[PDB]
Amino acid sequence: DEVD
Amino acid sequence: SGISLDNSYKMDYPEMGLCIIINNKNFHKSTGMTSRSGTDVDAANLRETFRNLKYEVRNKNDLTREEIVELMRDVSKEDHSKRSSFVCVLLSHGEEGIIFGTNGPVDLKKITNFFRGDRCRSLDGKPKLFIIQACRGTELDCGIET
Amino acid sequence: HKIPVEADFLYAYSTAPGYYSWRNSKDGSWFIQSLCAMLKQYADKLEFMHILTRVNRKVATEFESFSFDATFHAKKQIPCIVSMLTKELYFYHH
Ligand SMILES: [Cl-]
Ligand SMILES: [Cl-]
Repeated sequence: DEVD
Repeated sequence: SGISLDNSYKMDYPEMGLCIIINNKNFHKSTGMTSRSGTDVDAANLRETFRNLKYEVRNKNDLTREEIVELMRDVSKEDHSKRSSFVCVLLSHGEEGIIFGTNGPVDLKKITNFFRGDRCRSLDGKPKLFIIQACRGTELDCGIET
Repeated sequence: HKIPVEADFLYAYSTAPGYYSWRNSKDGSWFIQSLCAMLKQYADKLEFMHILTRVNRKVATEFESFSFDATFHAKKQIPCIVSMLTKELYFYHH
């Protein structure tokens, strides 16, 4: 899970 | 004929329209933006999904801010008379009101302004869809138990 | 005789104003993978706003972040439909  | 109703967009033009997918995965090192692992899965999924809806899909990878603006300008100057709609998918970093080219930001308003009713006449009265996978800031939703 | 120049746009945002948006490096982004699934299942059946509402519920219920960093762990996401459309939108016809 990563953020944009 | 009989009674007619006008509550739904006419979607039986000869073409559904364009689906422009802008897939920004790798960013210029000087920007300090990380690579967006998993975005190719998104782009492939969208290509297949809109292909089966009969959109004319165009995939573009790793565009600078300049290339994004020129691409939208060029597409908005095509003749969409025979097309039912227009779709643009943006996959990139972003913040509120902004999406990133590989070398810097683009105002979302600059992108969508090309398709304004007065600037793209052949899309007048036709649905113009912008699908945006990008951050809109740095807030996090903690959620609440149900 | 005139329509607004801002009429007939729809912005399907992956996340609410001000928020991060989540992307899984293996599976793709929460929003795009839910959007494609609901288009696949419902584009021959539902009006587009109702499809996007199914996307909202799928993202809201089925996803939660996992992180070793307590700042980024156990977080949720709601997408954000912004409609200036003036008619219903069905991808099918006849
Ligand atoms: Cl990828
Ligand atoms: Cl319009």
